Amino acid sequence: DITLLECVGKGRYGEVWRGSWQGENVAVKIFSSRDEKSWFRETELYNTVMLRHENILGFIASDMTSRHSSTQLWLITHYHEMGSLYDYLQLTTLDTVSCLRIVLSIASGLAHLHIEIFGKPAIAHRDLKSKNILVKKNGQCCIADLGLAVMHSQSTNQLDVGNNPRVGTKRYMAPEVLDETIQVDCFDSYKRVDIWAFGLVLWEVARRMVSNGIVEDYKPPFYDVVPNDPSFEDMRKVVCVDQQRPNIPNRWFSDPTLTSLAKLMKECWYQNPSARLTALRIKKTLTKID
Amino acid sequence: QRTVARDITLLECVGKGRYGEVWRGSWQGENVAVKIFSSRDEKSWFRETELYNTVMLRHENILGFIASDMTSRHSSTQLWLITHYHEMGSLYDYLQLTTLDTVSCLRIVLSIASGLAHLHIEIFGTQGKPAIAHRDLKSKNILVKKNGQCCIADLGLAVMHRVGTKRYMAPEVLDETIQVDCFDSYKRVDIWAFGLVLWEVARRMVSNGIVEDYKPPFYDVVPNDPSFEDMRKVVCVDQQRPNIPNRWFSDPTLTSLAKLMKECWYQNPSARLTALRIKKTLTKID
Ligand SMILES: COc1cc(-c2cncc(-c3ccc(C4CCN(C)CC4)cc3)c2C)cc(OC)c1OC
Ligand SMILES: COc1cc(-c2cncc(-c3ccc(C4CCN(C)CC4)cc3)c2C)cc(OC)c1OC
Ligand SMILES: COc1cc(-c2cncc(-c3ccc(C4CCN(C)CC4)cc3)c2C)cc(OC)c1OC
Ligand SMILES: COc1cc(-c2cncc(-c3ccc(C4CCN(C)CC4)cc3)c2C)cc(OC)c1OC
Repeated sequence: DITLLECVGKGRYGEVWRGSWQGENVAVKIFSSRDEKSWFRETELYNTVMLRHENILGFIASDMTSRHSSTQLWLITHYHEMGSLYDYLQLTTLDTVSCLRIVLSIASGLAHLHIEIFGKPAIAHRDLKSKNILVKKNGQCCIADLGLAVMHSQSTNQLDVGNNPRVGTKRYMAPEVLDETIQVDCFDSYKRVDIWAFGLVLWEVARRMVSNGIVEDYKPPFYDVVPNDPSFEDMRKVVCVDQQRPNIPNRWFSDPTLTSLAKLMKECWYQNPSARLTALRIKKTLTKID
Repeated sequence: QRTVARDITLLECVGKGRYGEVWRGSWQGENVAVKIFSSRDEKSWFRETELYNTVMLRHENILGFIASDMTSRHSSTQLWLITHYHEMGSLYDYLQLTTLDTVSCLRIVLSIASGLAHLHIEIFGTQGKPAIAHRDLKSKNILVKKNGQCCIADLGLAVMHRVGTKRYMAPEVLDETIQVDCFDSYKRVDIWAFGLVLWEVARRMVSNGIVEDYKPPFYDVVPNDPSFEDMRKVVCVDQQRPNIPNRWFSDPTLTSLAKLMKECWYQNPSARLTALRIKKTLTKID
């Protein structure tokens, strides 16, 4: 039995509800009929028992229901009342400890996705962004929305790109996604798209960390250089034509933590995808930063 | 706000196999059938789910879809398919202990042909559908409804435009000559299997006080759980086909059905009747 209590999000994706189940809050996503291939892909990903991780949104159930010509598509997960990282960063500043806890937790989730377990295939997310990261009461985050994920098994030489014509959130798309030169039959290509997007999320978080009494306001990546509601071509212009990267506020260079983070986000943003850091290397670097 | 009642009471197990189990269940005011998949057969749940996420099939001669459910457990994933419940059970079951008259035999086989033609046909536009081949048609995958018509079940191996049951495999599957890049190839494999089902049913139709006992196709030439090689020798090398008893040739309906089944069993897949032509032929019998 589930009771739908309130809508906590509505968009082109569908809707998410806070519900009650066995006396616990749960999140219930009802997909738009336009996004049925995301529902199925997310269901394929959550079939993997060894996907479970403290920094990946926890799955409870997936349903496809129908009577007559009407179909409903449901995903039920754990509920995080603090909401997404995008929501959280607009109303909170961070100290060093909280900033590093958040970004290490995301690195930990992403390295868990990317690294094959011999089981869980290697997984690239393809739509990493601050709205797809939830904040937990322990100060860590978990990564959500596996509808665009790609899976790879090294042991069997199999690449499963799925069938979904959805593309990533335009603001977070890597240069090779925006210029459509990405190597679509290469698993490493998709991991390197995630690394680009992770760099952008690092920047979004680091802006909110106070140093020397200074903090930046929350802004999304490329807020200063594209229109509101940027198109694919708007993003291609700034990233591929103009070679734009998010600006590093000069106040960061007075703080050792933010100086380390600036270095790390620049190594996520090389135009050459093979130059970018791995998720494991980011996790190891953040583990060593204080 | 909205209560989403998902509790299904599993009341009795009506099937157990390598596939997993089927249960009669209760949801609210509907009996439902619940297929709980074995780990062995997880791909069948994914394929049927992917198909129903692509096209919501609705046809009187297709087992009615209700839900696909995936539930997280401590150490495993539980996969359920929920459908309409047909208390009379499978055609295989039904033919063991029931004989048929002319009307009941024709109603059964025309309903199966109707369901199969619906799968096979591509319909264009909104409320259309891709062409579908079943790939495991047999009497255990057909349910009997109270109104005398049947419905086709189990789209776990279906293809849209982990091998089928060996006893029902067409010669081109057994000799590995099937044109695997040609969608029509898969329709023609279903037609072969349909012809075998038509033979199983026709045997149980009474004429002049005579009926055959229920037997499965090739019961007289292969063992139980026949091997791939056993089937290939019968169907491909020796080119055997099920026996038509002499008593059929005294009955106009069984004479017509014998001709139909032989046009489903040509070695050359492209010579076989289409499901639509089978329907037309069946509507002109009696
Ligand atoms: C999955 O299966 C079963 C489901 C249900 C069921 C329960 N609540 C609500 C609904 C429903 C209401 C309204 C719409 C539409 C109406 C028109 N437009 C506005 C789009 C929305 C759709 C669906 C249903 C269909 C009942 C069943 O049996 C009686 C089911 O079968 C077991
Ligand atoms: C990203 O993706 C998925 C997310 C979730 C999910 C899980 N816990 C909590 C939430 C949430 C709750 C509340 C808010 C607040 C934020 C501030 N604002 C002013 C009011 C609303 C935001 C977010 C969500 C959205 C579930 C999903 O599936 C069931 C997701 O899809 C995989
Ligand atoms: C998640 O899981 C299961 C759900 C159900 C089920 C139970 N009550 C009501 C529903 C329902 C149907 C349809 C709508 C429509 C209403 C109008 N429109 C604008 C959008 C949505 C709402 C609610 C469902 C789908 C049954 C199950 O089993 C038979 C489920 O488990 C497989
Ligand atoms: C072929 O495959 C599927 C079949 C079904 C299904 C649907 N209605 C009814 C049944 C059934 C009910 C009752 C009896 C017995 C019980 C009492 N008596 C001793 C003889 C009759 C047998 C069978 C089934 C098995 C559901 C499925 O999925 C949920 C199937 O898989 C796609």
